[PDB]
Amino acid sequence: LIVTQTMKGLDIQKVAGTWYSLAMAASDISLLDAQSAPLRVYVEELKPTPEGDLEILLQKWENDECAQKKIIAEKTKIPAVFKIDALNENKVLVLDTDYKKYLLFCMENSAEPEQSLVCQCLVRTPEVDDEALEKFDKALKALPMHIRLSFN
Amino acid sequence: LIVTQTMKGLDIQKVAGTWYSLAMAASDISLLDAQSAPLRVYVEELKPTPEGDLEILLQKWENDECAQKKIIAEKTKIPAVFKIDALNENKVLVLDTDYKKYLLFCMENSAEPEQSLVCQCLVRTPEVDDEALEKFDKALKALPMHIRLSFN
Repeated sequence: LIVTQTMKGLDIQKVAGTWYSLAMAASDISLLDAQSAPLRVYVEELKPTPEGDLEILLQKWENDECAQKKIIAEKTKIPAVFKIDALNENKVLVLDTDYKKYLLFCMENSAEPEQSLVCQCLVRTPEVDDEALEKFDKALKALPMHIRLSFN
Repeated sequence: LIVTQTMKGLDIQKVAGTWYSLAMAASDISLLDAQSAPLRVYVEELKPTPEGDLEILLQKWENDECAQKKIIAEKTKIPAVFKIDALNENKVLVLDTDYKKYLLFCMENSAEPEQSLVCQCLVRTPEVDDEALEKFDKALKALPMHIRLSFN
């Protein structure tokens, strides 16, 4: 990705609260194949820290169960871009959000060979409005996604 | 599906030969989730019979292997629609084909509750032309697909 593809003027504090993963897409099918997929996670809550970092509560399938995992995405010099400084480095990129209805973001695996990207369309409530899905579609047209999922 | 959504004037004998599954889509994510998916099969060859029936050679993942399975789709009173008269009945619907480059078809699970549909975009050769993918997209717009896959 590029800086021109991330959001400008993002205020991390306003994304706080609950979210629902409405749709996902990835540049490689295996990234989201069967539940056990490492990047196939569902965002449940975003908790910005007073430090400007981003705490992410996620639910993932684990042994017939729905396991909760909390990861911390650290701010970087680039706004809208956060780093999960784990053994395996991943970046969280915020593409766009209106704070009150939707949020679009991607997770990238820099270590991997070519661009390994997985993006999600999040919404505040399961309301019957498709502006979020439309925006998601708009932002994904520029990227080479090989798999696309939509939750009911 | 409806009769107006299937192909008119299809000549089953002309689809004979090898094909490659280029893209798939389904009305329900679970239908194509992880390799083990029952409708996640790759068409390798179509063999029409002198009787007008359709023999389909498919490859599917099975125990770390790529298993070959041959199914027979029997003609019905409706052209372009074939029935796999197994314990679990499934129908094969041919949406459109130009015989020499692409073929679009769906497999439906009538027994299941709501419409359980899985469609595929097949091509004769892996040539660098996207008319097949475009047509596939065009035909899927009318259907409610929740997952979409594209092979490299």
